[PDB]
Amino acid sequence: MNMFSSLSLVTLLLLTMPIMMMSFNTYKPSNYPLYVKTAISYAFITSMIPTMMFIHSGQELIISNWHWLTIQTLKLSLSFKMDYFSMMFIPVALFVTWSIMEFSMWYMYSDPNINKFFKYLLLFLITMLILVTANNLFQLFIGWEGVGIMSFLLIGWWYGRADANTAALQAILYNRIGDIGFILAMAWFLTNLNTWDLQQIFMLNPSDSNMPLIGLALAATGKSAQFGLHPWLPSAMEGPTPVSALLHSSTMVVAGIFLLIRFYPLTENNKYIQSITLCLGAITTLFTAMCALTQNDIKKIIAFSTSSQLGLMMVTIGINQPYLAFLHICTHAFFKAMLFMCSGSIIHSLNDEQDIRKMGGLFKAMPFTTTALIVGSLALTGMPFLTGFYSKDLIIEAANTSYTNAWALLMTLIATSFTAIYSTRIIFFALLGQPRFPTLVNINENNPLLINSIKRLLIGSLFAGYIISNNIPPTTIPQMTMPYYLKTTALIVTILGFILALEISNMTKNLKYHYPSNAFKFSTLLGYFPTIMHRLAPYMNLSMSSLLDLIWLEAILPKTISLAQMKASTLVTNQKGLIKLYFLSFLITILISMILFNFHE
Amino acid sequence: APPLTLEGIKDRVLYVLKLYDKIDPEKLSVNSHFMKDLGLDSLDQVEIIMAMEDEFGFEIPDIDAEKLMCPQEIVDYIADKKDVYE
Amino acid sequence: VVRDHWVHVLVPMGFVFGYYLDRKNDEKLTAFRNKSLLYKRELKPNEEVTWK
Amino acid sequence: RWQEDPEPEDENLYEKNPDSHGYDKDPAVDIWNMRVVFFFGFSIVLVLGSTFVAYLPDYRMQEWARREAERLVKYREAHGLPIMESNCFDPSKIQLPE
Amino acid sequence: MLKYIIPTIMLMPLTWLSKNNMIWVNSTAHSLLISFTSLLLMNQFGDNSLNFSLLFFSDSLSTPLLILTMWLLPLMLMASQHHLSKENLTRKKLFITMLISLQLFLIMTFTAMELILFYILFEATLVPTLIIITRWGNQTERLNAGLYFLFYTLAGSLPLLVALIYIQNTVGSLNFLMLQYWVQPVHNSWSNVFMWLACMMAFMVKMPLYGLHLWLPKAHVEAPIAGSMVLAAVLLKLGGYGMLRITLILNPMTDFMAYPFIMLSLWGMIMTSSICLRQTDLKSLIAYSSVSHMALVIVAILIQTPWSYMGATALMIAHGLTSSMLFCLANSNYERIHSRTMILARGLQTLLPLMATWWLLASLTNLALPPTINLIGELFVVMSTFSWSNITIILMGVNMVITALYSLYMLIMTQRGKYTYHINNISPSFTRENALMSLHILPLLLLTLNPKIILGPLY
Amino acid sequence: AYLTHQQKVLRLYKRALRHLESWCIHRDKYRYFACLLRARFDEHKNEKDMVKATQLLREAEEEFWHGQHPQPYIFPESPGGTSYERYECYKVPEWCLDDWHPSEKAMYPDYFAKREQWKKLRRESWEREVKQLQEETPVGGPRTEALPPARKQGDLPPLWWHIVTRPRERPM
Amino acid sequence: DSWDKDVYPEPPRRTPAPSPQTSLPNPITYLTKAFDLLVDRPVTLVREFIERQHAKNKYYYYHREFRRVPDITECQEKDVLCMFEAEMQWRRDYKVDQEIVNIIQERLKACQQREGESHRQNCAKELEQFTQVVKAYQDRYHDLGAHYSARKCLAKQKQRMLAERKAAKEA
Ligand SMILES: CCCCCCCCCCCCO[C@@H]1O[C@H](CO)[C@@H](O[C@H]2O[C@H](CO)[C@@H](O)[C@H](O)[C@H]2O)[C@H](O)[C@H]1O
Ligand SMILES: CCCCCCCCCCCCO[C@@H]1O[C@H](CO)[C@@H](O[C@H]2O[C@H](CO)[C@@H](O)[C@H](O)[C@H]2O)[C@H](O)[C@H]1O
Ligand SMILES: CCCCCCCCCCCCO[C@@H]1O[C@H](CO)[C@@H](O[C@H]2O[C@H](CO)[C@@H](O)[C@H](O)[C@H]2O)[C@H](O)[C@H]1O
Ligand SMILES: CCCCCCCCCCCCO[C@@H]1O[C@H](CO)[C@@H](O[C@H]2O[C@H](CO)[C@@H](O)[C@H](O)[C@H]2O)[C@H](O)[C@H]1O
Repeated sequence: MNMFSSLSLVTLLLLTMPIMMMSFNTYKPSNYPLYVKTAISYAFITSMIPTMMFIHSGQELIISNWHWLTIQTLKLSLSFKMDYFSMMFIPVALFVTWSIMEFSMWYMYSDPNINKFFKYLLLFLITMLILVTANNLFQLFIGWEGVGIMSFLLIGWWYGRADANTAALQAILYNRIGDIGFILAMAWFLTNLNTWDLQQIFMLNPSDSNMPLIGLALAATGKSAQFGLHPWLPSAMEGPTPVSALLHSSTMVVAGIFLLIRFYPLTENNKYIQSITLCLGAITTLFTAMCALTQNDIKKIIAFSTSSQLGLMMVTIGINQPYLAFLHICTHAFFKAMLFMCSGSIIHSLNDEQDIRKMGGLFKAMPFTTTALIVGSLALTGMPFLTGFYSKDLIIEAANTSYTNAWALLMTLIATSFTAIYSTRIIFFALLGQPRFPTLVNINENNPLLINSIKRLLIGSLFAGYIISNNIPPTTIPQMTMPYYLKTTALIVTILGFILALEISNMTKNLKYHYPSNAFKFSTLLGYFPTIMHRLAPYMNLSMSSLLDLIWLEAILPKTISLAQMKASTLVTNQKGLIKLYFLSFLITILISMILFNFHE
Repeated sequence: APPLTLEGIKDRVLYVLKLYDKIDPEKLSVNSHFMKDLGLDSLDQVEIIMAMEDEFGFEIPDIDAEKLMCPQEIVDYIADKKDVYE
Repeated sequence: VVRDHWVHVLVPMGFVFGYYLDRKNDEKLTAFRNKSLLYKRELKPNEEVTWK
Repeated sequence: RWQEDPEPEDENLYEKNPDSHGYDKDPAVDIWNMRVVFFFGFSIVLVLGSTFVAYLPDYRMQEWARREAERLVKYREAHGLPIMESNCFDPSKIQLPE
Repeated sequence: MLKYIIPTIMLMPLTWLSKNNMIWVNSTAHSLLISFTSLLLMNQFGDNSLNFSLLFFSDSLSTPLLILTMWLLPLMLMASQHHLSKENLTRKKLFITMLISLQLFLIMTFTAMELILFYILFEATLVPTLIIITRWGNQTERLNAGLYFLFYTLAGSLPLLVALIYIQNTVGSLNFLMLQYWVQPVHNSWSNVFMWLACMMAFMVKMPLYGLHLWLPKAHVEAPIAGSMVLAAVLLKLGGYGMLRITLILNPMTDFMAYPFIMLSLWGMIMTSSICLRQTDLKSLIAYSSVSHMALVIVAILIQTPWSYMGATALMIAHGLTSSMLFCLANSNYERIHSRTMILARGLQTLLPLMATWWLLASLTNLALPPTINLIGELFVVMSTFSWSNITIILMGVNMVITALYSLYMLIMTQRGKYTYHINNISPSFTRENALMSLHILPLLLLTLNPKIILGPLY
Repeated sequence: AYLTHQQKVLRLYKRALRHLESWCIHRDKYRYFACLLRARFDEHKNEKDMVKATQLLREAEEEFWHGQHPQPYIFPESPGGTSYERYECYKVPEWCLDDWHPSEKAMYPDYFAKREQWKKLRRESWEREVKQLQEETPVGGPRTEALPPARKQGDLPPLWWHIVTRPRERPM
Repeated sequence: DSWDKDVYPEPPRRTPAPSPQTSLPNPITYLTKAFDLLVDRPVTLVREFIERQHAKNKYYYYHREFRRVPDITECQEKDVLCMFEAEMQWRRDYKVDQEIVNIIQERLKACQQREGESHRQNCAKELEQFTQVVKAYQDRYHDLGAHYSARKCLAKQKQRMLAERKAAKEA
């Protein structure tokens, strides 16, 4: 426990010293990015020692080291939960973050604010680890909002761009709408259980958890960009490619899923919440994969893939498979972050060109980028025995051998087929065919920083799924008896997706001219959800600011009060100055004094 | 991306024009008016601008494009936008 | 003492004067010194006032 | 129309004092005013004040209450008494109406 | 309290007898020492308050307000000495005298043990504030802003005076300690309804309660920076402090008399936040932001729960430092472009990189980013208001969404985008301006390390 | 619209070709249809009835609106492109160099010597530039935003500073 | 140990002996040995030096014991002098009872972690003791309000006592 507890904290403390040196300014900006990259690589190693201890003897502990604040009977402490989920996610996050920073040392080389960029990348990782290791909801909330603000500052990296400011604020808007559920959960848990600490929430095991769990589901919808609060994630492609790589793999977008995994002791006894999350995930995975079929911007295609994958994780939550959903978080982290780095390699070589229509012929011109992009696409589609197979293949078998919504299941299988279609789309248009880029050829991918960073993620995309699946302890009864046609479903539909996508892709070479179907436009324009909502909702709200209120106003207006005093003043003072009239009024005052008020009686 | 030069821009501007079948690569010179000397019409001038746009990877607005009537004017326009002073 | 820097004692002196006045006011409020049910006690060999 | 001074053009302290700290037009006063702000503001109030707050003695007896609570829990569990009894006041000392 | 009252008065001779060029140095140096000694007020006990004498006492509710009040005086002198640089020397000393007299009344207001003593000092703050606005304001509308401020306050205070004197007649005392033991329940009757309204409507105006808030944007837009700092940071808190003390003797009638005022605050906070999205004046945006933030404090005080008073206490301190910082940040721009229009000067992060960091930090505290005390206070009110009625979580949740929208919109409008071409007088930030913002943000963030000292007496 | 009929047709032609290029993607395919589209414009190139030509244009615009790509290709640095305004946060105005501290100006003794010459040239030319505009602007004010060239030798074109000294497109 | 184990009990720790079934060396064994030598030994030496400085200077501090005083039930109405001492006493008890609920909640939370997947069956006494303590605390203090006092506490109790009297009189 001494080595386990001590080393699991230095990992977190090590990530902060680069922050302290910049803020304390006792560092050396000669090569700050290398310093930040070195810190991750060491923090990854120190985080492996606790992980091996967990793998060996199942060791888990909680560290409550600092008493921050007591609120009558609610005591809050800095409390770190080093358990199954924390010990497995931290090394995966640090390993992928190690590659992204090495890639960032090349991609952002000419950025004058490179030092600030790496400072923000590190803070972005620090908050994700606060979120992952938090043992109570208040400390978890610190991480919840920490990643939100760091997304804002990194999506809007190029702050001269108006669209980058629109996209950065849109991430805040959607994620903050999700936080209404998060605050709802904390309110319910404090009121009904007297705690924000997870140990007490699970021990009391509330039976009536519909309200707190809907709060967490609504929180997860925004953070993980599920249908309804989804548009911001594609818009987050405004930020530099390293931001997209780190945003979409081992930080912000899986916090929503990770939050629902933390609370599986509650959701596993609540069938109502399981149905809601299954259907929410099922629509998300279909809708965003359908959008990816007709996107031409390479980052947006990969971005919509992440939304599709996050829906699949939410489906896994729905079918009551919290640990499969977690394993998919870890495996998806490798090849998704690699695809975004492979795309960055192409964008950099084609002079900031992102549209796939102006690529092509890169298969031989960029050999190493091409290899990683095929491995990544095969891993994503669930090729047998690559990193993505060890989670996606299991999830599909669990879904279709479960008591579940039939529509949710079907939509998850169709979306799986769509995954092959838009993976073929990137490969076919980026790499195959004849070149379609401008004439001045500047294709170069021989930087060791680019090669090493992708090389390490390539190795993870191959074996990481195998390595993790064979080392984690079993916590369920995996359903391994089913008809052949249920066992092989994921493989078959994925294969049909490749065939069907290949035929359509080859269909574009013909000398035919076609009008867009309503279906094509609907997918291309993202279902019109951003087009409608992002004009209507802002317009209703920005333009948002009877006779009864007329009385309550005209009567109480300062103008009304101040203008009646002006009438009374004029009546009092507009006199003729005549002795005759003043004394005539003295007569009237005396008469009414006696006759009417009896002041003499 | 590697930097441009005035002679490099002029070399590529003519290079594109030399691969256009409506222009005689012998009569071509940096000062040939596309209308008076080369005999082209308004519609061909539009396609020339699109070819230069595809060559250098940036758009020339229609308000500016219609005034570029000789190869030298195109060369001058590109250098101004790319801050080429050689 | 310098005619330059004699005004810098007005506020520090005000604090000392105010502090002293605060202590004196406590003398007017000794009705229950060593008489509350919570705190009364016998006096030490040399003690004469539990507080002052 | 009527006699009036025109508005004077706005002035820039850096114009005649590139080292200006923004406190005064007099460089000697400008540096002094900076030092009193930084010294007393940061060195004294914020640094010493934060240290003073960190070491306040058992602010609102939060530590004493825990120590006392431990003493009572130890006593009542050893002697078999309830850790906490619902009636806050001894019912023998109360006289209900009617 | 004489260890603070007398030193504060000594700031007057010090300023008047200081050499001509040293008025700002001497007053700032010695007002900081007084702020340093104010930390001795934190000798708080679990059960008893700190009762110095028959006139003044301090508990956990007045101590943080007292420390905030004395910290603000040196900050207002730094903020003031620039735009007064061409002022006549004597008029400089009178301006500083008005600020000193305001601190003097304020520290006595927060410590007065007698409510009628509280009222006199509570109502005495009007004079220095009114004089500051109307004499040293820069626009025509400063005269109307003075009258609205004056007559909104007196409209509520005069009923309050009658109610307090009535209460002393029937109870025999207005000493706050005595009223804790001799308080009797308030029963339903039209007479007690109007006693309730008189006791509260003076404080609701200063908060301000939505509906009675229209004097506040006027005063802010027309006040000098120092007038805006004290008004936002401390003077608004007088209403909250008065309501936290007076509600002791209004139970149980507050159970049903609170309803209209909770409705105004719950709905008012959503509307004022939305208004902030369409404000064209920067100072007016921050003013409407205070109305939205202070509506939480009214709701918290009125529902009367241990968690709601801790939340309300934290909100008042946190909002005090944040709102003061935002006003100073907008003033630094105004001293350059001499306009309050938010859209006039854009893309300032390019030209003033460090001042753009202060803007970011101030905005994050305004939207209450965890674990800032702005969130801690806001969260505690939400937790308790949810218990009061679950449906309020919707209004509370919506307000957080809108609060984020206009806080970052103000950050994006002025700091990001392209800079305004024709504005070419954006000189580099002065050391004075940078130090002023750091003195707001550093103490605000330090209190996260030890928030118990701003959670009030129910902690 | 300020545009003549001749200008309107050309803008449609360029717009139509670009959206056609988005549909085709492959260059050989695009070439085939681009020539067919050019044929359609060449067919009515000599129409002389401006009521028929105007009708032909309006119908063409309606056809383009029905056939436009919902997501047309945009050059990365064009309005709406993925790099539009990406560098505006690095463009600092030149007047900011006046506020540099002496120690900052001492690191570039030769750049700041050249800078003074340009400032001198700006100061000396301004009065002539103002005069040239006054004596060329028709009574009532200008009717267009077009500015004149310099006429005499040693005269700079009126209103030149913010054009000549504007930031580079890659300022950092 | 350093706290009272009775207030914070912990069941005896049973750790199985290593029984390796692999020729390979356990990485954790070597890392433990390195951690002990590199980290534990120098950290212990520094501590022992510090504890030697403390020994040369041993001074004491005490836990304040408050004498009991008459409750609010024994104070004559409007007698502030007696009411004030009963109010201060009630507030100290209130703050102490908040800490008793925190001690029991801490026992409950520690149990849930310690037992692991078996916590539902193995933490029944901690759960039961938490349920009973929360009941008592609620009966004492819940719903008093922000301006709570011993008076309001007493009035709440009397109302509860009258209800329970009618409960017995009814059956
Ligand atoms: C709830 C009780 C509150 C008590 C507040 C104290 C009452 C004080 C009353 C002051 C009223 C006198 O103030 C006077 O009001 C009128 C309002 O028409 C103003 O009148 C202003 O608007 C009117 C028309 O709307 C114009 O005709 C006039 O030229 C213009 O001055 C005067 O400019 C102002 O001098
Ligand atoms: C416990 C409380 C402590 C309070 C401490 C307050 C510190 C305030 C620091 C202000 C320091 C000013 O001290 C300063 O000293 C010099 C010489 O002695 C005086 O005289 C000076 O006048 C001018 C500056 O105006 C100088 O150019 C000149 O060289 C010098 O003679 C200044 O008039 C006085 O302003
Ligand atoms: C709601 C609770 C408290 C309400 C208290 C209301 C009492 C009245 C307070 C303000 C008194 C101001 O008295 C006077 O009012 C009017 C407008 O109001 C101002 O006058 C201003 O508005 C009027 C009409 O709106 C215009 O004609 C005039 O040109 C303009 O200057 C005067 O300059 C001011 O002197
Ligand atoms: C900002 C605006 C806030 C508006 C708040 C509105 C609150 C309304 C409170 C209504 C309660 C008034 O008080 C209520 O009326 C009278 C007092 O005259 C009392 O009743 C008394 O007078 C009525 C007269 O009709 C008699 O019938 C009755 O015999 C007598 O006991 C009620 O028992 C009391 O409950």
